[PDB]
Amino acid sequence: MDIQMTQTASSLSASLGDRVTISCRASQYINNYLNWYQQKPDGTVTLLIYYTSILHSGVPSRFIGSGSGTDYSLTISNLDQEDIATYFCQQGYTLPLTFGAGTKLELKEVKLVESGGGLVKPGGSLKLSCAASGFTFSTYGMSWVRQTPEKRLEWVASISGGGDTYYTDIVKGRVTISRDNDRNILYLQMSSLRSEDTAMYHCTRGALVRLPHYYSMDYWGQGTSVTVSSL
Repeated sequence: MDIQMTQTASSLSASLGDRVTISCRASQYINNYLNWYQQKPDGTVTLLIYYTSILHSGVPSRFIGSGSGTDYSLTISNLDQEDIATYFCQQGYTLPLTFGAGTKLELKEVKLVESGGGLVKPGGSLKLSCAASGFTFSTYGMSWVRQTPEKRLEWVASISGGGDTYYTDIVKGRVTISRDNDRNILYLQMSSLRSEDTAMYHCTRGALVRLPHYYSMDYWGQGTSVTVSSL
């Protein structure tokens, strides 16, 4: 069964300079294959920590990731204005990749550009594009990740450099991930869209962490919006 990631708190209140720890629990063993992401108030998502404790480039040592088994934590010391954001944990141990619901913090070269979103009625269709630059697009795995209006992150699909495809169950047979390695574009053709497919759709780059199938999503595009409504 799917691994459920639980962030018990949805927001934590603190003062500048404080130390705060965000908890994240996995419903089963994930072999420390835990990633942390940061979403600024304007919606920008970046990779913060991967493999439980390894910092992404550009992330200061004020962020400490820790844990094992099913209990993991993100400790931020000397809280700064730039840390006011939402933090998501994500297991990369088995498919489907699953995210926690996020915990907000409140006070007391690589380019990815999405397009093709829009408004459709149920049963409609769209095709999303993701233009990549600043790296060798053909050697990297790529994914689509959507954020619902409830702010939940849901992995949609992944594609290897060679073209192998993987989907989350609820979109199988209704979306198709594909890539053009000459023009460096990632695609997602959507069909028979349902109201619950309404979300902001991000394309992400998969960086290999550990063989054979452990990846982090080290770079995120700004996203393109899909709205499916009967009105």
